[PDB]
Parts: sequence; structure tokens; C-alpha cells
Amino acid sequence: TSQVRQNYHQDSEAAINRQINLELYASYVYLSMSYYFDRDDVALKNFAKYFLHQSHEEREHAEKLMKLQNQRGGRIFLQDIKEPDCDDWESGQNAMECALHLEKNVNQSLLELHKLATDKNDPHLCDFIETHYLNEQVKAIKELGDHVTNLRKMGAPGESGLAEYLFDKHTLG
Amino acid sequence: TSQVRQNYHQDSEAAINRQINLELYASYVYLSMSYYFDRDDVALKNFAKYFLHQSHEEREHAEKLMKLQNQRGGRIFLQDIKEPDCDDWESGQNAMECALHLEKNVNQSLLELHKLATDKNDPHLCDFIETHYLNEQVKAIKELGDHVTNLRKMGAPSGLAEYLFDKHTLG
Amino acid sequence: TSQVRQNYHQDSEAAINRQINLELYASYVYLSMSYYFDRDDVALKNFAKYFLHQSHEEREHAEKLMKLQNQRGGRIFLQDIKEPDCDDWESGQNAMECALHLEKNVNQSLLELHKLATDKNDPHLCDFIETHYLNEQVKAIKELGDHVTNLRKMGAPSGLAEYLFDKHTLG
Amino acid sequence: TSQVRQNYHQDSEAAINRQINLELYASYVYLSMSYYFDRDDVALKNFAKYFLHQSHEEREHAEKLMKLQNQRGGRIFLQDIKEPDCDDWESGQNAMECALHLEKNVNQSLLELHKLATDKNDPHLCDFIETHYLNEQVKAIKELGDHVTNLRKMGAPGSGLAEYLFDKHTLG
Ligand SMILES: [Cl-]
Ligand SMILES: [Cl-]
Ligand SMILES: [Fe+3]
Ligand SMILES: [Fe+3]
Ligand SMILES: [Fe+3]
Ligand SMILES: [Fe+3]
Ligand SMILES: [Fe+3]
Repeated sequence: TSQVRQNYHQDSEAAINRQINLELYASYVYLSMSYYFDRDDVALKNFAKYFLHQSHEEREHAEKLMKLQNQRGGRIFLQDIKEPDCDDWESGQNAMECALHLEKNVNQSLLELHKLATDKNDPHLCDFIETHYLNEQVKAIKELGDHVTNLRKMGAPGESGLAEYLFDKHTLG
Repeated sequence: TSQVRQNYHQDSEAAINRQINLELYASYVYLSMSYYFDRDDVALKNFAKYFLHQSHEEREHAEKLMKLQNQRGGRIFLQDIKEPDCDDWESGQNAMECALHLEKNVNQSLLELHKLATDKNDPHLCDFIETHYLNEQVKAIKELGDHVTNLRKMGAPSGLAEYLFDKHTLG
Repeated sequence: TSQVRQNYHQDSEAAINRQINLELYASYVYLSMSYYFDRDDVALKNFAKYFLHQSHEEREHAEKLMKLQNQRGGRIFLQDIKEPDCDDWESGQNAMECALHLEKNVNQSLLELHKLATDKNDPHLCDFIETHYLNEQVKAIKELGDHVTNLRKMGAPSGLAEYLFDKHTLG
Repeated sequence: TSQVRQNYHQDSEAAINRQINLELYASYVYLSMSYYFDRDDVALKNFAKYFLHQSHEEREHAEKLMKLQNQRGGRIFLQDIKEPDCDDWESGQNAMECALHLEKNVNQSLLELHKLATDKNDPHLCDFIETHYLNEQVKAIKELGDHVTNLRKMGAPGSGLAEYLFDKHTLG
């Protein structure tokens, strides 16, 4: 037992390690999407910047969980970061929709983590999750929904060939 | 009677209280419209900001009338602020047209208030209305007509029209 | 159902809409009090400013809840904003006591909202309430209690208490 | 007949001259009140400076009316400035009530002026009065009402602290 460990359940420690893996996977997914849009046959430079920014943000999320693990006296256990679902994301609107699904998945995992934390009467963990992750997920999900809605209304794939270009310039640029 | 009251008719006092309520109602309508555009399935950020700004401006018009009522020694009476007609404004052009309708309604109320003030030989009230409200209304109504016209000509409910208008006119 | 909605109970959506109406009501009450102290037969300018500031804060609270409603994927439904209980608030201490009662009623509404969010295992909502509302309410309630206590001790309805408190505390 | 005169009724010209005299009279009244509060047995410095400022503003209102008379082609006719109704203004509250009565009388004269201007179809004069005088009067009157209300609620002579505290904390 660590000299700092107090009121920290083995289940919470394990769940935190799982969340670390999931944030790493999300970073990887966003990296994949970013360089999809860097392809010369896709060439949407602001989509690529947007997703690269998201990837680095997810990496930070994971590092903050690793820090938390150590603060509470748990022990980090790392697993394979699995390859993203695909290498071709097929359009700006589809990439946005995939990111929305990903972030809702991460949110669900964090909500189950919070529920585990309350069931184990770990207020520090409940507040850590509320303070640093829950509103971030809500804000991210809302932003992705707004982006999907706009691409949809614009006719993005294919209805209007200007849609992805204009959205890249005026929303993501 | 108030120690400040001079040449201020009870009909004018009553009309000023009605106008106060109308300005507060306009503020409420604009707040409703603004957050309609903040929905994730509408997502037009500059429409939402535009209408929020108009909402705060309407609140300011109401408070200027409350100050005026007190300045002349009338007494403020507040009524319920009615909920707006819709919670769904359906489109950027529809909301712009509803705003134009609302602004012409407010203007007609202000013109009737000026006609009342004229009948009561209240030049201070006439000039209050002229100075602070009449050209404000004319400018608002011209701006809204301009907006409606551009959204019309752009083909707005072309799927790009609301997007582009939000970016380049309101943004 | 909204594309963004997740772990957001229908009951919580309805409670947030009721809270929006209550915050707007508080804004209306504070506006009414503020311009009570603006009339020439009351004439306490800093009481007026204080209550006007509170009115604008309450409007901000309402708008933040509408933003929240949209963020979570619910739909804003607006209703009449009821006229305040009085148009004449009769004294500075009485207005401060009415404001205390109002803030306590808002706080009780927020506490019931938090309990509902706890029952529905919505930790995002619980922290929204804890972050933006609960301690602001405790601070507002203590500040109002402070004001009431000083006005009570100064002998407020001594003819000087209201004037002195208006200058030396609310100035 | 002035080379600049246009749409300017003789009646309006006469009424402008009467207004000039009234504004100068108001200035004189305020001067009187100011130095009442400067005497050693009254000794309220901020009452004194408030009413002095009021006097100087009244003189400005008079001079602007003289400018208008000349702008429109009228001829200024000046008359005795009457001595004020009182040498002793009795108290801070009483002086503010007298100031309130004075401004309400000037306001009534201005409203009668605007009515005459309306009747003679003189929109330039109507707007001169609206722009420079009507809301000035409304604001002055509301201010004096506020002051009277506070003094009387403080138990001012119409508590021996009320005049002192009002002089320090409101007129300071
Ligand atoms: Cl002529
Ligand atoms: Cl003091
Ligand atoms: Fe994350
Ligand atoms: Fe918390
Ligand atoms: Fe308005
Ligand atoms: Fe509030
Ligand atoms: Fe004058």
C-alpha cells in the first residue's frame, strides 16, 4: 500500500487506468482524422488543424489522469492503444459525426467512472471528474453537434461542392 | 400628487406604463429568438448574438421609460410580461421577419403615444419620444428590412444562405 | 431526440425551464424595487443602483440556464414572467427583507433542482448547480442578512438611517 | 425688419424677451440663496456652492436666449431684474423648496412659450425649446424634489445633524 493512499478503491484505480487507455485511443483517432484531411486528394487544411488540436487535447486529458492515479497512490497500468476504426474518414461531415460518437463514448465512460466513484464514496474523485472532464465533454459534444448541423444544412457530403470548403474557411479557419 | 409633477396627464402616465410593458415584451421575444439560434440543431451563432443584443437593447428602452415615468412624477405599474408567440422561429429569415413585425408594432405604439402627448400639449414628452425612440425605430426597421431582403435574395428558407449571412453580415 | 443529448432526464429539462422562469421573475422583482427607490418621494439613489445591479445579475443567471438547456440537448419553453408582488416596496429595510425572502426562495428551488439531478445521477448538472449557483446564493443571502441587520440596528423604518446606509454602505 | 428674419412672430420675439428677464431673475434668486448659506451663522459651504452653480447656469440660459433672439432677427429689450422675494431663506430644506417652486415657474413659462411657438407654426423655436430647455427643467425639478425628500425624511428644519450631513454627503 502506498504511503499516500487514502479512501481510494481498487476498482476506481482500475477504472482510471481504463480511462487513461480510452483518452489515448481518442487522441489516436483524432490524429488519424487530422492527417486524413491533410491528404492531397482531400486538402481541407483547417479540418486537419482542428482534429490535430483535438488529438493533443486528448493526450493532455490522459496525462492528467495519469497524474491523478499517482496523486491517489494508485499504480498506472498501460495497454495497447488500438488502431482507429479506419484510415479513410470519407468526408468532413462524416469525420465530425465520428468525433461526436467518440466524445459521447468518452462521456459515457466518464459518467460510469463518476458513478463508481459515488458508489465507493470517493468525493475527491467525483469532484476531479466534475471539475476537469464533465463540462469539457458537454462543451465538446455541443460544438461537434453544431458543426454537424451546419455541414448538414449546407449540403455537405454530396449536394453542394462549396460546403466543405466554405465551412473549412469560415468556421474552422 | 408628486411634488415634481407638471403638465403630465394621467392618460400619458398610463400610456407610458403600457409602453414599458411592451418594451419588456420585445426584450423577451428577442431572448427567445436568440436562444433558438443557439440550439444544436440550428447552430447559427451570430444570429443568436444579434438577437441577444437586441434583447438587451429592448431592456434598456424599458428602463429609460421607467426613469422617465419617475422624472415626471408618474408612478410605475408593472404587469405580467407575456411569453413570446413561438418557441420555434423555424429559420433565420422567419425570425428576421418576426423581428420586423415586432419593431413596427412597437413603433406604432410609440406613434400613438406621441399623438397622445401632442393632444395633451406635453412637448417634453413629445421630444422624449422623438429624441430617444422614433429614429431608433426607423433605423431598426430599415436594418431588419435590409436583412430580410438579403436572406430572400440569397434563397434562404440554397443551403448556404443562412450560413453565409451569419458569417458575413451578422458576424 | 437531440444528437447531443446524453444522460439528461426529461424531469431535469422541465426543472431547468421552471428555474429559467424563476430567475427572470427575480430579475423583474429587483427591477421593480430599483425604480421604487428612483422616485422623487423616496430618492435613495444607491438603493436604486444596488437593486438594478441585482436585476441584471438575475437576468444573467436566466441566460446561463438557457445556454445550459441548449448544451444538454433539451428545449427551452418560456412562460409568462409574473408581475412582482408589490409596486410600492415601502422602505429600504423592507425591500432588503423582501430581497432576502426572494433569494431564499431561489435557493430552495436550486436545492430541489440539485436533489433531482442527484436522484437522476446527472453529475454534470449537479456540478453546474454547485459551480454557478449554490455559493452565489449563500453569498447573496448573507449579504442581504447583513444589510437587514444594519438597517434594523440603525433604527430604519431614526430619520437618518436610510440616508446614511445608502451613502456609506451602498455607495 | 431684420435681413435674417423669417417665420418669426412678433409675439414670439416679445415672449423671448420676457423669458430672458425670467432666467436672469432666477440667476439672481440663486445668487441670493448661495450667499445666505455663506454667512457665519448658517455656514453650509456646499449648499452655498450648489446654489452659486445654479445661478451661473441660469445666467447661461439667459445668454443663450439672447443669442437666439439675435439669430432669429428679433431685438433684445431688457428690463429691471427684480430683487428676490427673500433675503433670508430660513434653512436648507426651505431653500430647496423655494428653488423647486422657482424652476416649476420657469418651466411653466417655457411650456407657454412652446405653446405660442406651436400656435405660430415656428418649428425652429419649438425645437430650440425642446433641445435646450424642456428636459433641463424636468431634470432640475426632479433633482430638487429628490433633495427636498431627503432633507424632510432626515428631519431637517423646515435632527440638528440633517443639514450638516446632507451638505457633506449629497451636495459635497
Ligand atoms: Cl418673420
Ligand atoms: Cl456620516
Ligand atoms: Fe478526452
Ligand atoms: Fe462538485
Ligand atoms: Fe424598443
Ligand atoms: Fe439568480
Ligand atoms: Fe433657467
